[PDB]
Amino acid sequence: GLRLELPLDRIVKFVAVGSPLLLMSLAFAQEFSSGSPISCFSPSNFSIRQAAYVDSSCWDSLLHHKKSLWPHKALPYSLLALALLMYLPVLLWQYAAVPALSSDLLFIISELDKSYNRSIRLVQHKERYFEFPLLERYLACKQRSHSLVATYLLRNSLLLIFTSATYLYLGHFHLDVFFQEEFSCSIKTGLLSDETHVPNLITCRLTSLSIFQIVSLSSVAIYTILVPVIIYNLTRLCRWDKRPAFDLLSRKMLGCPINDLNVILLFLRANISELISFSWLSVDFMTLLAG
Repeated sequence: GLRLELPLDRIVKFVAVGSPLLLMSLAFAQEFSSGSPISCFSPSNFSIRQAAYVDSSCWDSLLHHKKSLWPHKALPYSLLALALLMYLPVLLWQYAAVPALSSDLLFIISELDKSYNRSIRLVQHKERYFEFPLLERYLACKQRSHSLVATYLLRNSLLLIFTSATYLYLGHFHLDVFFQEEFSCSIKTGLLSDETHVPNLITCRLTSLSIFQIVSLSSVAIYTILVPVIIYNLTRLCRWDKRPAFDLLSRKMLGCPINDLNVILLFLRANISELISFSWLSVDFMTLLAG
């Protein structure tokens, strides 16, 4: 029943994955309802099937003559790609960091409990500093590594990079097609030319500009909101974490803070409820700890 993810990262992943899916569903469920996502004012003597042909041709082309409006067609697929892009760092953390850290937390929790139990017999009263050789050798070995701190940094770095990519994509493509609801589509380009019945230019109107605007604005707003929490999570480990065995923990509590020790200390602090935290909530001393 161990908890292997910080509470903030859980809600960050949930929001970042869920929101593009919700926006994509809000766009799929409207164009199926309204029918065609584009209308065209065909001439009066175009019967019925020719009007449908004009509609389909202008929707397929999507090129304003008098310049290109391709983002309208590729909205839900581009939104769906964002879901996979957000889900990739979660998969990386799931399949690259949690197996080692799970064992590293279980072992340290068990031996911390054992050390507390051993110190209990000393409480009811110095062969204590050397009494835990494992807690010094193992912790010195892990402090010199750089194994999974890199993955923890790189997950948030990837999330920030993809957020920046979304910013660039939106601000470079969707901005130039705002407030553009109609365009002059043409079909007299290929073999249909040299045929006098069809007019030269046909006006057509997009029927889903509101969905486009709402999706763009909402996505920009939420991915703006989601940046400070990400940078806070990234910068959380930069400052040194401070709250018998805890004395030995504080003994090697110094130096550059970029190790594997900081992440396991953070996960230990976030999982303090597993071990006996009776004395943790009450922040002489031996008399109080006697009970």
